[PDB]
Amino acid sequence: KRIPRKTKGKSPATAEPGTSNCEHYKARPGIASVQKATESAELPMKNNDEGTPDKRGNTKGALVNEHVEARDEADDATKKQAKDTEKAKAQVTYSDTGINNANELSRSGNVDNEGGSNQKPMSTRIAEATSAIVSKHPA
Amino acid sequence: YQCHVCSAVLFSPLDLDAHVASHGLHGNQRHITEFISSWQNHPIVQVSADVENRKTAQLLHADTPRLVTWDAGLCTSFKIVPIVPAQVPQDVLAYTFFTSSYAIQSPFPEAAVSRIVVHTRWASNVDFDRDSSVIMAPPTENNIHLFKQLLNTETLSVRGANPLMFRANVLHMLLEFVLDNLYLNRHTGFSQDHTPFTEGANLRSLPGPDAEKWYSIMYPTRMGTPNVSKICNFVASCVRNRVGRFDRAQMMNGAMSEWVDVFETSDALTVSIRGRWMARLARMNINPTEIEWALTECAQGYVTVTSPYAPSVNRLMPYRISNAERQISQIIRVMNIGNNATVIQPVLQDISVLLQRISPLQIDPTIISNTMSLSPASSILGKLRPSNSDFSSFRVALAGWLYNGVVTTVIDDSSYPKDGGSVTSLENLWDFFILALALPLTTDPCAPVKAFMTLANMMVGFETIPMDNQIYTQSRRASAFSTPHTWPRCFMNIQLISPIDAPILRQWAEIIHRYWPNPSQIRYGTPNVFGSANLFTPPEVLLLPIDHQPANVTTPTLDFTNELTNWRARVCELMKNLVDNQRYQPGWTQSLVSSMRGTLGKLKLIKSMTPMYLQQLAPVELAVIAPMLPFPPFQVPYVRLDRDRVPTMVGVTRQSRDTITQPALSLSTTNTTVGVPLALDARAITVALLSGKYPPDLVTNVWYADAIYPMYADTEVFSNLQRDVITCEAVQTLVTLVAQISETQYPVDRYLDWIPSLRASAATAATFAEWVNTSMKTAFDLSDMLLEPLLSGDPRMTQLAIQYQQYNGRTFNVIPEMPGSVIADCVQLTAEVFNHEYNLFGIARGDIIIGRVQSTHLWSPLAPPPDLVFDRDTPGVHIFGRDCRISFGMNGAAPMIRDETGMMVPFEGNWIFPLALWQMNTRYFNQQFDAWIKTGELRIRIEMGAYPYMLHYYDPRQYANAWNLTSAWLEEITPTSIPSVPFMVPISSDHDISSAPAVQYIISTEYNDRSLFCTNSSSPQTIAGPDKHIPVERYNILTNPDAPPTQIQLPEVVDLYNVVTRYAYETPPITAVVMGVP
Amino acid sequence: LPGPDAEKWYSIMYPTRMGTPNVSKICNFVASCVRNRVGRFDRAQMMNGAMSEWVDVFETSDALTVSIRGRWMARLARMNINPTEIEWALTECAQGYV
Ligand SMILES: [Zn+2]
Repeated sequence: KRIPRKTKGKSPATAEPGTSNCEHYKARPGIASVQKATESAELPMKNNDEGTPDKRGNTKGALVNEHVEARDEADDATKKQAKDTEKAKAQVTYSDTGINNANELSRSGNVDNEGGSNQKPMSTRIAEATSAIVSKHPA
Repeated sequence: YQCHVCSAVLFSPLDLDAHVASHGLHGNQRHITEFISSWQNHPIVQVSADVENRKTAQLLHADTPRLVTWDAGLCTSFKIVPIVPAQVPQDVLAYTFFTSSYAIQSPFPEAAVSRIVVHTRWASNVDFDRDSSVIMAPPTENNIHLFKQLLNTETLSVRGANPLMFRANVLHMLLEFVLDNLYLNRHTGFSQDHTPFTEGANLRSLPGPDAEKWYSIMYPTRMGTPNVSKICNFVASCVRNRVGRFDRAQMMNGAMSEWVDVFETSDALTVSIRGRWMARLARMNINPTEIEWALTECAQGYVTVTSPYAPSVNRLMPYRISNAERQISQIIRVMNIGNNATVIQPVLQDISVLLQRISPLQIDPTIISNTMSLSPASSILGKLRPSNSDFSSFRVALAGWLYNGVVTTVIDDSSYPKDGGSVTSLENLWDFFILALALPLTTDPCAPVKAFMTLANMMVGFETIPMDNQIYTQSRRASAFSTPHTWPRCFMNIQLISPIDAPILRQWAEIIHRYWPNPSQIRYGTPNVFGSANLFTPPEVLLLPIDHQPANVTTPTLDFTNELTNWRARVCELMKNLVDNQRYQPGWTQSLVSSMRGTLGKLKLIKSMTPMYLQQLAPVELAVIAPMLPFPPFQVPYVRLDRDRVPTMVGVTRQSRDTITQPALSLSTTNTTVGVPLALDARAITVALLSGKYPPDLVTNVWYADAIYPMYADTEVFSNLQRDVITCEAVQTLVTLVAQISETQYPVDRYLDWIPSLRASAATAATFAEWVNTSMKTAFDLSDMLLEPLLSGDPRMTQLAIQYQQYNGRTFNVIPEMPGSVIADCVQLTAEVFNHEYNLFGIARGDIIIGRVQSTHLWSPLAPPPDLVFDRDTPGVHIFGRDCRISFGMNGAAPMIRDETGMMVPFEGNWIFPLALWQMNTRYFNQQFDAWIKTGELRIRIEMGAYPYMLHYYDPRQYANAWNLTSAWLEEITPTSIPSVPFMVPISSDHDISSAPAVQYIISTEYNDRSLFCTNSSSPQTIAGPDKHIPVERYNILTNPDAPPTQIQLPEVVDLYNVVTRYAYETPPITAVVMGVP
Repeated sequence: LPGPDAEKWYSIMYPTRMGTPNVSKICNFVASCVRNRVGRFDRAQMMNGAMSEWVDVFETSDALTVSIRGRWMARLARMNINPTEIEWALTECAQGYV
């Protein structure tokens, strides 16, 4: 009865006159197609985690600017839309719309939680700031 | 075979016996949901998505936690370990039954010294390991690894912990302690007993091969009093009739009860935690009748669901929650979106395909060609291009109605006329027709003004309108009107456009004001049992940007009562009036009035059915699909033309209402529109809205029954409800826990502050919250997402809330009233108990006094007498601060340290450091003070508050010297960590012994000898050393005669023998029998 | 600081951060300074999950160069223009044709 885990942690009956299985009816909406569409639409949402820290305290994600991050995510969504529609150019674009949206920010791994850039990760900053004041034995 | 309850066909008798269990019938587990229709033979089961080799079974792609998990072992979480073993001669060695010898089994270790430790779930069978264990070795080992796991990545030592993170580490340890006992006691069977000491008492039997090895640990009374010792006279003191089973339920199951109350080894803390968890789960109980009602109501009346069952009380279906938790989950998901179009794209695309697959509407562009047959007809044919067959834009425009507040859909930039356009151009006229037909279906709030200003731009040089300022002009591009602050005064106040100067333009403006579609609202889902995650709308409402009417297929095509048909007719009439007199088209050498009129008449009188569809059957499909979505609809109100109510910004808030902090606007406020913008194809929307039809033999009942059955058979609403429970609980616990290690306006009782720490900044609090998040995910077996959006910048929050604003400055603020949270309640309880039982988790309060003490006395340095201790009241004491500066002597003088008052003092007497002084100047103070501490007359009281300790027992009949340990500790202290304080305790003996000297240097300053359980447990009495009989205060219901069987003094002392209540439930799958409606 | 050898700057920037175990002159100086004037003490965090827009930090500096750079920043801040002003200027220059 032991249930596994999904992740890792710290380690005279005669046949009565009603029954039959002859399959007379077929649904017009299409049970297989409806189940396929439901499978596609049932999926949970993507986990947008970049900007948040890991165990050691270092933020996750690339070191690119916020606005260029938003632009790249937009046109990647456009490419994925085209791929889903199975064409060469997406017809429902998320990028290069008519709206001027030059102030939009999208969370990236460039900025830490304090509000400073991490060109030198948090663990490295802590380590050097602590090593700056250690001392040895006299002799 | 067949089941006469749900009318399903089986094949084996064991199959029937296993099948009736899902309804509640007994006999003599892989499925999540099991449905069956009544008009056909096609069951649909649903199994978890991680299992292998599924044989034609749908999946459950959700991420449901593991709420219900059972435990069959003991309920205790505190074990007793012997430290210094010892054999002793005895008088009685075994029992006798005519020929038999039964060995004497004692409930406690027969050792010279035995003390309590903390091994969570040391004796427990489990069906699902939550895997968050607080495992503690005995004190003679080193337990420093329990306090150096959270904020110790850099570290100047491997076996040292940072004393500025003790409180954070202890809080995480207590969180894991609570989060590990979230199990559910089980009802393993019993067995009588006829031992002369436990006679006729049903005893519980653990599962497994052996069962009588645990009868000595579970029941301390069973052992008689053969010998004369501490265990013996304790058992003599204890009373008898509290043993085994207390009472049992009246509802049996075969010959086995439902629940049972039993006396046995346990602790009040874990029994209380599990009782509160049980109450929390029972509060969520649901009913198959209510599930029946909920599904039959969500189906909008096309299908009636029924789910039968038998009378049972031990059924547990935890699925009921409050609207506050749904709203908090919705806020978390809205924060997750975070301006990342990649997390919006799949949702809209998949909802689009689902609508396309369950809708009766068919879109063939051949209708336009058949009705048609510079040749304006051929011009519009080439401009609509009916041969193209991609209508994803139409379905996505429909699916975007549910997500007004996060994503806003606008017509493409490329659809507008080239270079602004001119009314003297047939191509631009047809561009305007397509654009005007397509505009009313988008969620852009400036759609009417874009529609007006398109024709206004085209009318330059022929008609004029009043301007607002000296900067802009009538030939400003219609696509640049993307905000409410741009709407022209002439468009708002309609009488400014003079009919003698701008006749066609005033006609178009009046048509926009009068005949633009009117918003409405339909009600969906079951707000009685599924709650509702609507934030800015009432609990059961689905806003729509168009009117909706009851359905029927026998309604005339040309019906100008319909809003969209009326809009098409009005637009065609205005373009006709524009083309009539040729007043606006010089340069046309031939007269095209007849051709233009004929084509516009055909366009107006086309036999499309998309308006009928959008009016009648689209809203019902949206309402049938809404309550089943993973990310439920997030809407902001639709204002038709009232400009002062146009929503323009949506933000999220973390801090409380009565406080002023950094203005930290959410990322969702940076969008120029209200949500992320996505463009659409006006040509595709117009073609789909202009050419559509039904199948010739549509019977709506049959169609929607067959289309609703297979998509409710794969519903994950219940998993989503459980996950919303866990999300709200995690939010509350994170707030309650991060408020302890920082400065925040969320005051909860501050149970432990004697444990030192620092005022954590944003980064430290964020990493701490990350550890908390990861621990909860690991405990509940989640992998997708929980609290991640909250960790993006300053997690020191107080409460969530979401609010938008109108154009005129008014703002609407929603604040879900978060209810109580069982995990946070249990964590606060365990901290309140930690306040008194800190010793058992390997911690001591107060501070240590470092000073040479040589004598032949046996007084257990964890329990110092009053003579050796000094404090501020003590006269002749010197208190030192950060400005402590040493100056060497000269020519025979003595060195001197800088007092706090300012004077200098030699290296003598009693001092009082903070720990920070030593932790700063370790390498210097050590070389300066070593000899004076060792052989001088120097004594220091380093004050720490909390510190982990480590015991070193020795023989009190031989020489001992603690300097080699004391100096090691003092050497190993470092500016970032500190090793566990080494003590030197003597060994107690039941016989008299010689006495030898002992030189020990470190002693505590208050009683820390609380984990000591008993010394010389198998002897009659202790004669030398620390004496400690068995603590009768913890065995209260046994020793104390006039005590109710459930009494617990839990905050002060935790009991080790309680009344546990064991359960045995059944958790059937979601059953339904989908019937059709005539 | 961004650089190869950053360990050598936490002691140059922050004089009052070391310990004073000695009667030497440097320790006599450090034992007189106040304790709260180190590192950052003010910031303007307009946006969540973005760079702080400015900070006030105590650190080893030079009043002359601080005044010079303050003057330079004031001069540059007097020249600042925003997208709305640029939009109005370009529209009025184009005379409606753009
Ligand atoms: Zn059945």
